[PDB]
Amino acid sequence: ASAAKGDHGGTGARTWRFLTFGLALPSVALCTLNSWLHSGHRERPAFIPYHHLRIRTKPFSWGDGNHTFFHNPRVNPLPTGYEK
Amino acid sequence: ASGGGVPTDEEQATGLEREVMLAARKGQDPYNILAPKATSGTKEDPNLVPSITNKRIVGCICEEDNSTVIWFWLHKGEAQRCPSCGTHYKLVPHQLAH
Amino acid sequence: ITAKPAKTPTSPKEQAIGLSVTFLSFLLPAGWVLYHLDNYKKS
Amino acid sequence: KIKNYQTAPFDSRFPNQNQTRNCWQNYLDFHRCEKAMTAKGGDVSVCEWYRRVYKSLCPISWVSTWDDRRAEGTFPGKI
Amino acid sequence: FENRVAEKQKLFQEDNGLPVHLKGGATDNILYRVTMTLCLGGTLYSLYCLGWASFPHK
Amino acid sequence: MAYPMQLGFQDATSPIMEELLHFHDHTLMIVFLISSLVLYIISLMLTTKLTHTSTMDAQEVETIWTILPAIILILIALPSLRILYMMDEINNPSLTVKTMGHQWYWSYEYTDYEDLSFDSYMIPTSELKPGELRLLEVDNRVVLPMEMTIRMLVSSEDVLHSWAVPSLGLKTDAIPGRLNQTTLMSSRPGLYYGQCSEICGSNHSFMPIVLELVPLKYFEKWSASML
Amino acid sequence: HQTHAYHMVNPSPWPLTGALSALLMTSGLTMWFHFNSMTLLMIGLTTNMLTMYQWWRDVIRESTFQGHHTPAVQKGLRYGMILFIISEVLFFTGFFWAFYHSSLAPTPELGGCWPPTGIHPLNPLEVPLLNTSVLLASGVSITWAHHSLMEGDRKHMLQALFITITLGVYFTLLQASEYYEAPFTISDGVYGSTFFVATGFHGLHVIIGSTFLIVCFFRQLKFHFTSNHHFGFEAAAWYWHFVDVVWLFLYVSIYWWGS
Amino acid sequence: HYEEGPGKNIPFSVENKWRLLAMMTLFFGSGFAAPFFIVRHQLLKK
Amino acid sequence: MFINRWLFSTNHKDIGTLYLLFGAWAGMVGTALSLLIRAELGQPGTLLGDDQIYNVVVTAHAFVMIFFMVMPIMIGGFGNWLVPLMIGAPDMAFPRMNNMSFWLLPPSFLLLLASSMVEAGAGTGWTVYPPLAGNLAHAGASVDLTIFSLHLAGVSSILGAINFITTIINMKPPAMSQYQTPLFVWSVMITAVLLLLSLPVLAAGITMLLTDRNLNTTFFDPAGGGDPILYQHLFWFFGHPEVYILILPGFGMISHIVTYYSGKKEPFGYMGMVWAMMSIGFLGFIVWAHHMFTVGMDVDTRAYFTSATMIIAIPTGVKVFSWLATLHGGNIKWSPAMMWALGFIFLFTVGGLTGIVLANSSLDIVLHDTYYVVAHFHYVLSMGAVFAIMGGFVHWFPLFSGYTLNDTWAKIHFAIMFVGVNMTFFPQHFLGLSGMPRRYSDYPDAYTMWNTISSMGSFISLTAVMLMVFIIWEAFASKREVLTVDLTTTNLEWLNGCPPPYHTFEEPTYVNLK
Ligand SMILES: CCCCCCCCCCCCCCCCCC(=O)OCC(COC(=O)CCCCCCCCCCCCCCCCC)OC(=O)CCCCCCCCCCCCCCCCC
Ligand SMILES: CCCCCCCCCCCCCCCCCC(=O)OCC(COC(=O)CCCCCCCCCCCCCCCCC)OC(=O)CCCCCCCCCCCCCCCCC
Ligand code: HEA
Ligand code: HEA
Ligand SMILES: CCCCC/C=C\C/C=C/C/C=C/C/C=C\CCCC(=O)O[C@H](COC(=O)CCCCCCCCCCCCCCCCC)COP(=O)(O)OCCN
Ligand SMILES: CCCCCC/C=C\CCCCCCCCCC(=O)O[C@H](COC(=O)CCCCCCCCCCCCCCC)COP(=O)(O)OC[C@@H](O)CO
Ligand SMILES: CCCCCC/C=C\CCCCCCCCCC(=O)O[C@H](COC(=O)CCCCCCCCCCCCCCC)COP(=O)(O)OC[C@@H](O)CO
Ligand SMILES: CCCCCC/C=C\CCCCCCCCCC(=O)O[C@H](COC(=O)CCCCCCCCCCCCCCC)COP(=O)(O)OC[C@@H](O)CO
Ligand SMILES: CCCCCC/C=C\CCCCCCCCCC(=O)O[C@H](COC(=O)CCCCCCCCCCCCCCC)COP(=O)(O)OC[C@@H](O)CO
Ligand SMILES: CCCCCCCCCCO[C@@H]1O[C@H](CO)[C@@H](O[C@H]2O[C@H](CO)[C@@H](O)[C@H](O)[C@H]2O)[C@H](O)[C@H]1O
Ligand SMILES: CCCCCCCCCCO[C@@H]1O[C@H](CO)[C@@H](O[C@H]2O[C@H](CO)[C@@H](O)[C@H](O)[C@H]2O)[C@H](O)[C@H]1O
Ligand SMILES: CCCCCCCCCCO[C@@H]1O[C@H](CO)[C@@H](O[C@H]2O[C@H](CO)[C@@H](O)[C@H](O)[C@H]2O)[C@H](O)[C@H]1O
Ligand SMILES: C[C@H](CCC(=O)O)[C@H]1CC[C@H]2[C@@H]3[C@H](O)C[C@@H]4C[C@H](O)CC[C@]4(C)[C@H]3C[C@H](O)[C@]12C
Ligand code: CUA
Ligand SMILES: [Cu+2]
Ligand SMILES: [Mg+2]
Ligand code: NA
Ligand SMILES: [O-]
Ligand SMILES: [Zn+2]
Repeated sequence: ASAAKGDHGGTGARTWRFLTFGLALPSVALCTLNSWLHSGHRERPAFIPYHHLRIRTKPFSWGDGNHTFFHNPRVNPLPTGYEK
Repeated sequence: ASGGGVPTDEEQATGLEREVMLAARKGQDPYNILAPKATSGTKEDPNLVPSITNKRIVGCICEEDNSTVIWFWLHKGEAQRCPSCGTHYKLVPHQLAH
Repeated sequence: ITAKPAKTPTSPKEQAIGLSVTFLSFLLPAGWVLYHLDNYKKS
Repeated sequence: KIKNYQTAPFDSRFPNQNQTRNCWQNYLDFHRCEKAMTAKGGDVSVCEWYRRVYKSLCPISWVSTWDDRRAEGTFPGKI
Repeated sequence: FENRVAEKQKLFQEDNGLPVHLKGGATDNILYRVTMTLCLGGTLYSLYCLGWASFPHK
Repeated sequence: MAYPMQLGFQDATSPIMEELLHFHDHTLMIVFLISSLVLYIISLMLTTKLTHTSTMDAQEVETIWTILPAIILILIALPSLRILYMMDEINNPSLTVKTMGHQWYWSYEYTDYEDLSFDSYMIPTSELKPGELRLLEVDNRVVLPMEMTIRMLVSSEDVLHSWAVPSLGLKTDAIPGRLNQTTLMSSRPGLYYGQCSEICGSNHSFMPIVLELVPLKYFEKWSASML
Repeated sequence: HQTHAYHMVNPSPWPLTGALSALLMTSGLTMWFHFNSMTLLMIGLTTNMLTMYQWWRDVIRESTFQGHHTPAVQKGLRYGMILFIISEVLFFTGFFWAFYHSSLAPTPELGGCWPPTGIHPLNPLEVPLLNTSVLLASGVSITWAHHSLMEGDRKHMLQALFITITLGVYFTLLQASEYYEAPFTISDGVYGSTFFVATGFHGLHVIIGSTFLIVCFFRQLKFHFTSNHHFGFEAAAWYWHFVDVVWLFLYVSIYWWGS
Repeated sequence: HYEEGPGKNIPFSVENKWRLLAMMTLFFGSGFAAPFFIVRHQLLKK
Repeated sequence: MFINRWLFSTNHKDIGTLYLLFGAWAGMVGTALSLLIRAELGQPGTLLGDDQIYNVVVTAHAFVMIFFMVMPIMIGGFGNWLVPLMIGAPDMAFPRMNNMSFWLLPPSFLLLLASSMVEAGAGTGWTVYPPLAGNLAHAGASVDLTIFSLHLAGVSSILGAINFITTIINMKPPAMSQYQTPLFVWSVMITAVLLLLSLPVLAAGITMLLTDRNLNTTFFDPAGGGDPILYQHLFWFFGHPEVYILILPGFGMISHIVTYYSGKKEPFGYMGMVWAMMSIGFLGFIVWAHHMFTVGMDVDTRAYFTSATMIIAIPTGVKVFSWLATLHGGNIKWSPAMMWALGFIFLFTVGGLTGIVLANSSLDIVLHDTYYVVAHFHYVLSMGAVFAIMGGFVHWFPLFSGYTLNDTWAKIHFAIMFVGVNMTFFPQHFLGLSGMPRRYSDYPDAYTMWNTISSMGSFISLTAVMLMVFIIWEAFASKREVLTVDLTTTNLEWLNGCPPPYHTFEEPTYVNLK
């Protein structure tokens, strides 16, 4: 494997708390930093009204029928393009 | 360390779970969790079939690995025989009442 | 199988009534719709 | 050879009952060839075979939809 | 907090013939009656909605 | 086409359909034999007062019961898979024709040389000419050269359809966004009929297929006349 | 008086209220999609929540309070929960099948490529990698909670279970934020379809599993569990590992291999 | 407790064979009639 | 008490009764739909309307017969009544969940009836293929109501499946191995495993159809890169297992009926019968694309699905030959139940063999989407599944009710049914070979004779159905109470009397290990 420590034959709970605080939460803390670094707003790409995207075969059952449920105006163009 | 704080079954098991746990401690099987072991099943050494009434259904697996089970009401009184293999069964009624 | 004699015997006449009523419960409603199909068409 | 052209020959790249990719590839090949020739001043006539093969295999409404999307700038294949 | 399971065991084992879903007391009866009223009323409303959707309009 | 009181397949128009008739005769003989053997054994089990109700050992008979059916399946699979791989073998078609399914008519495209296409609709019953076939005739038949390997390409512009001609052994689904290929070869001139074979809505029953198989020179002049 | 160990259940209204909940929710979705109204649907969701609450309350009454869960009854519940998880695996399998079908044979409308023309997939090394670390960490903490329970340690069971729930909530909030930030939608062809429906069903299962763990947390606060008898905790752990493994398959398939 | 024995382990009465005939008539007859009345309903729309 | 007993049940027997009542009502709806089909086809021309009204009737017919008649009667009805009695168990593992499986069905059936009453119905076929089933070719609520109907029926059977598998694994007497349970119990367990694994994939597919119809997904829409054929794969991954789900409990009942009326203590080759049902269950998961031989699949795929499909003949034949070997040497009682079982063995065999013809991808090009397929599946369903149901019903009616049928009336009912089903379906082979398509309201003139005869057959079957209701009435009207049943030593379900008490096996059987 890409692993390598060595069986820690102590109390079950004690070992699993050791892995929780010594390996698992540190990994989460590290991935949290890698993500609060690479998370700056990136430039939205040129709108192209591709016919395989922005599908509308029936109006959505909320709003004006033309906005997706988690519509983000900054990065989700309508079939006719970006809002403003 | 465990600071404890978790109940045990000994402390908190109740109702039928508790009755099953305490009977098992005394090696008793009032709730029929285990398969009874056959006697030789002669008229001298019949299989002894406990019941809380005056009759109980017996299934006889006449030979090991028989797929067919032979089923019959065993009545209080003289030993009865399996209609297929002739093995002897005798009812022993009691009550669970306490 | 063995059984007791009927507690409430159903005579041939009573059977003719049960059979007749059973068949009419299936035939009359479907018959009515199918007879009037042509009437339904205009509407 | 385009004198003698009867229809699109068997192509071992597309040996099965579904010929969708045969039609698509020859359409792409024709318009790529044609872009490349008019961009190097050269002669489109060399692209002719891809034209004959896609015309033979492709439904008229597929060709016509794809032609419309190339003009609109919404054609999704790389030419 | 303190272990009050023995008290709950005594309440739910009381020999009062009540089914488990009502054996907690009056609040069980109320939550039951609200659940059944919403289900039976909702079901009547669903049947109305079918009737309505079964015929043309505009 | 089918004739009144027909029991079996339409007469074969193609060498593939002939192969299927012979393979069907073989499979049908096995079906008749097994079904009649089962019916006979039932009658044999039920026509004796002799009894044997004690436990019966099953090991010997279960060998017979698995090996004989296994061999029979092999005797069906062998010719079955021969025909399957025969149907799939490389021909060089002389011609490619496309058909597009629609609600509820077929269109045909012959685009090897010129831009030839047309729609093919059922003749309404009130418009049949005397002796014409109810639900089967079209306004524009699928004219094709006889004794030639034709590549047919099948698709749809709406819902599923399926393009069938039983006497040629042909049935190819018509799926929007997909281009399915089959090969057609008629041994004979004539009129060969089929019907839409995938449920496609209101007029599924009313969008038939008529092939008109004629010598190449008649096909060439018809084509030129249809531009 | 029975002399077997199995549970004869009191006659219950919850099967009927649950069945009618399903009628109101389905006819409700129909009214929402076609007749522009949320009213049937809200009633259905309400009766469904009431049904589940009263049903699982009664299972706690039967077991913790009345003692009906003999080892034989417990072994049955083990089978039931394993068979339930198997049916959920096969459900997800259909969505994986759809994803692999669409992505291994991309059609001309897509550009004959995966990802399709015009799709900018998420970086699998950013929030998707964080989400992986979060659910894997939650599998470690729930194993800690399990071992603390068996060893009779109330406080460490509660800490480990709280940490597990917190990681579940964190995954849910990360995924909601990714949904908002994603420059593709559910209407972005088969890429959006497979992405949002597969990860969306996974997300619902995270919320369900998180809810089950919160139920176990409050039952543990009230001393329901013994060091030897805690099937609801075990069922919730199995379900949670299920949710973790489905995530790993989604991460490898959709986020990584399909990028 | 609940009624036991023939005619009692069912959610309908068999106490009177003519009332039972009526009930079975409405039960099975409603099932068989329903498709005819749905065909009618759909022909009478459009 | 009525509401507590019949709406709030936790009793396996009463819930079984509710399933049999539901399935009987559903059977009448299915029968009416079948008669509307054969009325449309009984003479050349148009009776009702175009293919839309006609295929709404065809689609409903299939869903009602499969989901509301066969599965509820066989699994819900016979399963709940018989499985716990046959293993000495006091009830099912999850008696309250059992009640929810039942109560999901009336709402499922309501959704399907709503489907047919709204807009122009779902004229899709029971396969519900897009794009005909999509939001442009089938705009409006009908197909969504169909999908939700199937979701409720799916949840019902998945929870019922968990319940049966758990009951059968966990609740036998401690001495009884799985190799000491009756064949009907095996048939229910295997059926439940198929339902557990197949229904979730159906649920995935129809959910994707729902999202394509309402949330602008394109799983099945080429415009978005989707594929109609993906839907077919997902549907048939469920739909082939579904046909083994429909017959397996019938095979279980037939094993019991043939054993019983042959006066035997046991079926011939018990372990071969268990082996055959497991083999059929496994093989039923690897054959699904035999429903797809005309969609344009590669030749090696066709060769594989041809060969894997045919292999199912081997375990099925072991069962057929083992039934014959069970008759062999019997003291045959020619009961009505036995006549149903003997009709089953022969007519199921004919239906299985036409399936083997269809397994051959090369012939299936010509037979696919014709009345040859219709003939195949009505032989196995309207003769196989239905004959096992009628046999089961006649045999076990006195256990469930405590009352006897009139045997003479039961034999008359069998004879009429036998004539009707054979006259209905046998000529459909000729219509198929000669190329009459499926799902047609009308046919070219040459097909008239066989359609006429087929339609007349269906009216004979109607007469048998109406007579069945009368025969049931006569039994409840007369009240002949059961006294004694033969062979209780090898039919444990009968040993608590007729009907059994509300609570059975409160004290479990005694079975020792020798
Ligand atoms: C009540 C039902 C309605 C009655 C209908 C009866 C039919 C009567 C019609 C006029 C009859 C005249 C000729 C008699 C042959 C009729 C049946 C037959 O041979 O079928 C013909 C074939 C197709 O074969 C042909 O290709 C035609 C062969 C004809 C050759 C004979 C000489 C030519 C004269 C015949 C005229 C046509 C010739 C031109 C055509 C040339 C080639 C097409 O159809 C099929 O494949 C059907 C497939 C069904 C599969 C079921 C398996 C068997 C189950 C029962 C076995 C046990 C018995 C109990 C049985 C228990 C029941 C299951
Ligand atoms: C006290 C307050 C009560 C208030 C509430 C309830 C009212 C109670 C009345 C008064 C209460 C006091 C005591 C009266 C006793 C019975 C009265 C009676 O004869 O009245 C009759 C009762 C009972 O109703 C039924 O059972 C319906 C069937 C009618 C008889 C047919 C006989 C069939 C025999 C042949 C079958 C053979 C198989 C069986 C063989 C096995 C034999 C053991 O009526 C009802 O009150 C129906 C209520 C529903 C209960 C559950 C039925 C299950 C539904 C079946 C599925 C339908 C599918 C549709 C699908 C829907 C799609 C839209
Ligand atoms: C009970 C329901 C049921 C059962 C059990 C079966 C069983 C089988 N079916 Fe059938 N089938 C359907 C219901 C059923 N089917 C339905 C509803 C459809 C249509 C779906 C639709 O489109 O709507 C269908 C469709 C169908 C098709 C698709 C045809 C098409 O649409 O073009 C095929 C193709 O292979 C097929 C094959 C088989 C085979 C090989 C078996 C085998 O299991 C049969 C095996 C049995 C035997 C062979 C008989 C007994 C054996 C012997 C006596 C041994 C000796 C025999 C030999 C050596 C051969 N079936
Ligand atoms: C179990 C399944 C089942 C059963 C029993 C039947 C029974 C019948 N079916 Fe059908 N049929 C289908 C399933 C079934 N069918 C399916 C899946 C299709 C394809 C759908 C599609 O294409 O999309 C179909 C298609 C189909 C067609 C083709 C439609 C077309 O392609 O246009 C026709 C035409 O004749 C037909 C006719 C009949 C007839 C006359 C009966 C008669 O034999 C009916 C006679 C009556 C009964 C058999 C009685 C039933 C009642 C009981 C058994 C309950 C009583 C019980 C107790 C009291 C316990 N059916
Ligand atoms: C971390 C997740 C948070 C919780 C989820 C939040 C909201 C409701 C979601 C429910 C979960 C169900 C999942 C499957 C259904 C549809 C997709 C949902 C996934 C999702 O939420 O996807 C959103 C779309 O939601 C949409 O359409 C709107 C969806 C709402 C309509 C309800 C859908 C009804 C579907 C019925 C399901 C039936 C299945 C039952 C199976 C039973 C088994 C037999 C994505 O947003 P977007 O703006 O397109 O793109 C992002 C651009 N910035
Ligand atoms: C066109 C239509 C054609 C008509 C065909 C008629 C169909 C069926 C005929 C029915 C004949 C029954 C068959 C033989 C007897 C069985 C049923 C019966 O009618 O009554 C029998 C005895 O009559 C007793 O004493 C009870 C005495 C009460 C008499 C009431 C029964 C009426 C007689 C039947 C005639 C029905 C005709 C109706 C026509 C509409 C009861 O069954 P057993 O004989 O005890 O057998 C079973 C034993 O093992 C049980 O221990
Ligand atoms: C009997 C089965 C045994 C073998 C199973 C093996 C599984 C997967 C094999 C996939 C390997 C192929 C990958 C590389 C090559 C591309 C494959 C491909 O292309 O396959 C495509 C998609 O397959 C797909 O998603 C495939 C989708 C998978 C379907 C399998 C169903 C099983 C699901 C249930 C499993 C439950 C397990 C529980 C989980 C723990 C379909 O083919 P097309 O391109 O449309 O061809 C069309 C023509 O143009 C050809 O001329
Ligand atoms: C849009 C709306 C969707 C739904 C919203 C949220 C839904 C659900 C929330 C999550 C589920 C909560 C379940 C709580 C169950 C509590 C009861 C419990 O856990 O009961 C236990 C038994 O387990 C048992 O029944 C085990 C029971 C297992 C329950 C399974 C949970 C999964 C349910 C998910 C629903 C499927 C939806 C899928 C969507 C496609 C009780 O036995 P013990 O624990 O041994 O106690 C006894 C000791 O005290 C003795 O000393
Ligand atoms: C689009 C909309 C469609 C809507 C359809 C939804 C249908 C119905 C909604 C209402 C359901 C909510 C009510 C809660 C049900 C809990 C069932 C449960 O928890 O059942 C348990 C058995 O199943 C077990 O364990 C394990 C099994 C747990 C099952 C939990 C419920 C799942 C519901 C959805 C199923 C999805 C199937 C998976 C694939 C899609 C307990 O068995 P009981 O017999 O009660 O008790 C036995 C006693 O000994 C306990 O003391
Ligand atoms: C998805 C994220 C990863 C989560 C993985 C979850 C795996 C769940 C399987 C549980 O398996 C574990 O194996 C451990 C081996 O490490 C053992 O622990 C303990 O058991 C011994 C005594 O019980 C102690 O002495 C040991 O130190 C200690 O490892 C213990 O049997 C068991 O729980
Ligand atoms: C699919 C299986 C069902 C088909 C077989 C059913 C045969 C049904 C028997 C007849 O049912 C009735 O037929 C009458 C005619 O004989 C109809 O009366 C009609 O005809 C009479 C004479 O024309 C008038 O007196 C009536 O008012 C007029 O309603 C009546 O409505 C209809 O109930
Ligand atoms: C026991 C409890 C269970 C029984 C509860 C029964 C409740 C019945 C409430 C009345 O019904 C409807 O509810 C929606 C409430 O918002 C409205 O839909 C509405 O949808 C659109 C606005 O959102 C409008 O344009 C439509 O005209 C309008 O019908 C509709 O009008 C209103 O009558
Ligand atoms: C109140 C209780 C101590 C007394 C007892 O055991 O009942 C303690 C033990 C474990 C504690 C919990 C755990 O430490 C985990 C959580 C830690 C957070 O910092 C607060 C909430 C949190 C959820 C705690 C609440 C409360 O302080 C708990 C529940
Ligand atoms: Cu076009 Cu059917
Ligand atoms: Cu199949
Ligand atoms: Mg087809
Ligand atoms: Na007609
Ligand atoms: O099949
Ligand atoms: Zn013995």
